[PDB]
Amino acid sequence: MDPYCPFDALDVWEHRRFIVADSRNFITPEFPRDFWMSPVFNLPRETAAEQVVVLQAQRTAAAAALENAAMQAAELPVDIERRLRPIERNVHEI
Amino acid sequence: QRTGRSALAVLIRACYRLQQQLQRTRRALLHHSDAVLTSLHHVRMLL
Repeated sequence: MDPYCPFDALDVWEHRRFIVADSRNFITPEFPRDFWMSPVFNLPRETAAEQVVVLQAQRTAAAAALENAAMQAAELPVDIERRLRPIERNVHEI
Repeated sequence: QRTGRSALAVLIRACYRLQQQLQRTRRALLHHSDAVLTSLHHVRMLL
């Protein structure tokens, strides 16, 4: 698991003034690596398909209530013509 | 002559207009609830 590197180590001392050819070192933490713990990404069990099932069941349940309300409100036009026509005839009797 | 023949005119005008006032309620209250039904169907059409 060691990355390949031909060269071991080299040395020409670090005078703060004489910095030339500005490269950048690999910045590392001071803590032992063992707690830089492992990669884990876990799925939500509710799947893109499962939410489809749940929301479709909800849509189909709501459609029944919408149809119930429509059929409750679809009888009012029958009520108007069932209630007012006899009243119009009674007025006509005069 | 003019007494009884003009007295009945008030009731004539009342009845011949009460005949139309109910017709207006018949028409005006049917073109309004149909909007409610259309809105309900539109809401279902959103689903």
